[PDB]
Amino acid sequence: SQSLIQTIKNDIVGLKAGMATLEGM
Amino acid sequence: VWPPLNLPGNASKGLTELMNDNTEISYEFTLKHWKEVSLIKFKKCFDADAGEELSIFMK
Repeated sequence: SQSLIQTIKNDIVGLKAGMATLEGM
Repeated sequence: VWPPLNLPGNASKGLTELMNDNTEISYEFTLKHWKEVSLIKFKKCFDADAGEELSIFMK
């Protein structure tokens, strides 16, 4: 099961990237 | 050198091709991504300087 740690890590960093894109304005 | 002080966002491929200082960056490589880089700060300058080329504002 322990792969979920890196899964959620990369996903949440991608989410912060999307948040930056939102800052784009 | 191409020294960007950013890209914490998405790409570990960016991590490799940056930390190795890949002298080439493919266009097809780029097309498969969004938001490649934004050197956005308020700190200092890069690869440029101002107050020269006396031709312009003398004309």
